[PDB]
Amino acid sequence: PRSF
Amino acid sequence: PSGVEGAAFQSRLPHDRMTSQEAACFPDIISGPQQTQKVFLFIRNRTLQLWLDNPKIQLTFEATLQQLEAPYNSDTVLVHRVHSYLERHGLINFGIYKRIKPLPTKKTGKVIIIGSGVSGLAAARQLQSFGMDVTLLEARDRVGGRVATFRKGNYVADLGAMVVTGLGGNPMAVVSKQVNMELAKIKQKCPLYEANGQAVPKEKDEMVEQEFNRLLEATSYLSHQLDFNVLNNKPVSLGQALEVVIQLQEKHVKDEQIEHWKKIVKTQEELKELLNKMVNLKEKIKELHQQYKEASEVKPPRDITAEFLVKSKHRDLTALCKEYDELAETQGKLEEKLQELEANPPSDVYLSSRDRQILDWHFANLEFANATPLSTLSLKHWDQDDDFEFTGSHLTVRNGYSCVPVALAEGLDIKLNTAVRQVRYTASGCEVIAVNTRSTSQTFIYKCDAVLCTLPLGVLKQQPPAVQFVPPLPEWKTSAVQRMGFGNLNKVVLCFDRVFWDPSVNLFGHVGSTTASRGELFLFWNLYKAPILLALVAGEAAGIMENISDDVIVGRCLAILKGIFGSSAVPQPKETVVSRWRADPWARGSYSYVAAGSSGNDYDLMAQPITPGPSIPGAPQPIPRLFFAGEHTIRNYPATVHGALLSGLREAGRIADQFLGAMYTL
Amino acid sequence: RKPPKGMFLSQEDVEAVSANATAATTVLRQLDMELVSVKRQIQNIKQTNSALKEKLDGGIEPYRLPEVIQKCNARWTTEEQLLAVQAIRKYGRDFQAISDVIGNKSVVQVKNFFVNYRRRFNIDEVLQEWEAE
Repeated sequence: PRSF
Repeated sequence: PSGVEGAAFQSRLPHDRMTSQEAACFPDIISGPQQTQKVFLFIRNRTLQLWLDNPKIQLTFEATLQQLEAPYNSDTVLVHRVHSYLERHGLINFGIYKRIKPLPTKKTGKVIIIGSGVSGLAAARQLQSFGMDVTLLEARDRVGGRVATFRKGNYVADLGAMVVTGLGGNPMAVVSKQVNMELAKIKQKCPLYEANGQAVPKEKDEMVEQEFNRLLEATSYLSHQLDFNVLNNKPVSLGQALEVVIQLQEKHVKDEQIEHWKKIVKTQEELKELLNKMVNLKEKIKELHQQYKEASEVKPPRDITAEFLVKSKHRDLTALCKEYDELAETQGKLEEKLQELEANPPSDVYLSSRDRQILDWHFANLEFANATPLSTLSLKHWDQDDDFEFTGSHLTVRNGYSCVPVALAEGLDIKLNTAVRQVRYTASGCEVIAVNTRSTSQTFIYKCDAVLCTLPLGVLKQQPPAVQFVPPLPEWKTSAVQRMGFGNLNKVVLCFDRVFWDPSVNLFGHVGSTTASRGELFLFWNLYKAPILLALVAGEAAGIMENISDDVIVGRCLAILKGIFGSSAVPQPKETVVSRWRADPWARGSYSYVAAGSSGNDYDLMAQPITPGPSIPGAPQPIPRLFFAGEHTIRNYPATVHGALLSGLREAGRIADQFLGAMYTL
Repeated sequence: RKPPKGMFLSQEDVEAVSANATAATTVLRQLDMELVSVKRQIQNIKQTNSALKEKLDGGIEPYRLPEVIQKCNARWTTEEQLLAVQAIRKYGRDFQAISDVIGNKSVVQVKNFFVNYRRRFNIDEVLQEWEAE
């Protein structure tokens, strides 16, 4: 999981 | 995808193959002729579709067979088997729909559910859907658990989960049609703003971002190509691997510099040797010239030996003068090549101090994603759930995420302010012991056929126990509870009277002075109709900031904000709300991560129900009575709300299969 | 299956930096020191090479001599033969030299002349005693  | 095709994808199901789930309920089919499997698969996908296109009404079996078509609608039993499997396991008629068939007058079985978080609420909703008698026991005065929304006047702001990660195969997609959720796309433009208050130049922004991603792949390479997963008897963490990758890139920069300077000195040496040859030759020319002049002085007429001397000394000087010409030809090229190397020097540093600080913000970003220091993440498995990614852009909830649990909760028997303290489970049933959170002297006893525990991992981790289990949970479950990690992440909600930021920016960074405070207020969100900025505290900062007053934390927030917009632009906030999830006793953390030394296998051990020993020794081994749901039990979709909704749906199905019985496996 | 291009990562390098806690800064101090030492060594040769360049001030322009150009002739003056016997004794077999000396006999004739008067000029002896040097 990670974001933008 | 689209069609009956798309319904499978939008239910996290392979459209063309049968799952391990269905192999279990339909062993005839999967072991049967391949034509029948295709038949089953279509009537799976079509029912799926029928539910998905209108999920505000119950999908009955006989409303289903009507829209079904020949030759599929020929086997009335296979349709009934499929529909019931789907309905049991929460793939259809889950969420908030109008019951076509009304609820059974008389119920069967008794279930106690611990926690009205979304995992508990979804299970509860389904169990009541299935005709069981369910009660939820909630420690807090509200539903939702870690879905928490602040509401004062028109100011609304999630303290807990606030993002839906993409509607592509997301069960919350179904929910959004079913409940009025105002979903707002997240604009991916995010500008960093260093501690001075001046934006990072777009050119530096892009360069460091690609080193970050380059650095991530590098760890993946240490993990999978180099089996760098255990160091000196301890499992390697992601953070460790990032250091060793940064260090090796720092080492390589030194090696390039050394090798380049070493080439210069080798070329200098060549020169130095050339100059000595030239100096000797020039001195050797010297005495020859003198000798020729003396020989030339002897005026003619001369005897041949004297004439030969002239002619001789004249060859030699010409010859050695040819040789000194070839060597100032050779010093020419060496002199220019040395200038070339001096003007082509490799990078002095791998990352500048300003560059390294930007890198932190990407690391705090990642410490925000996994709500934990990168020193705790398992290098080997922290991205084990990478494959199950939802499609579509991420979204936020403008009306607050609470509207979902609050909606799930209607028609349900929730006892609030009811803190469970013991769970007793025996061959013949269970009793749960709870108190009143207001006055703890009051004491309640709840008797039931099964308990569904959705206690947060952080609660289950508490030492000494916040909840006693009688008898104690077996060592395999407690060991998974230790091994697994429960992270922390906190938010600061900032409530002003007028917008003073870029309103077409949802979100903007702040870059930390130090690397130790990289997560401390490193990011701000503007996703609400009202003027509310929301500031994250992640990584190590999260745990620290909980020992620090509200006001000083808003203090450091305002500081940050002044630097980016100017002390004159930013009012004092009307309302301030700072979260403390690790200190919260009903959560004791924000969500879990895959700790170094853990794996996704732990998430599955976390979901195995408990089966007590016999009361009467020699009596037949009993039914399982203690079931687990929640964010930490679903291995493929952990730490999210959708994973918590799915966990509850999975347990309801498993509980129904044991107490109501499965009549779809024949 | 290969590290991202421009990342450097090898079993050898990785073990070296993980041998202890400080093995990282240890490795990177050694490399800082190899730098200064090489950089300081460069200074020396640049200073040492600078001095030599001062000694070669003006090159050899004063000591150069004008070139001689004159059509290769055919006949051997008595004088030219005598130049030859001498250039043989001082030059062994380097015909180009024996050329540059005589000036008008070019090169090919020297090899012929070498055998043509070999009996008369006792070149064998002249050559034998040139090798003796």
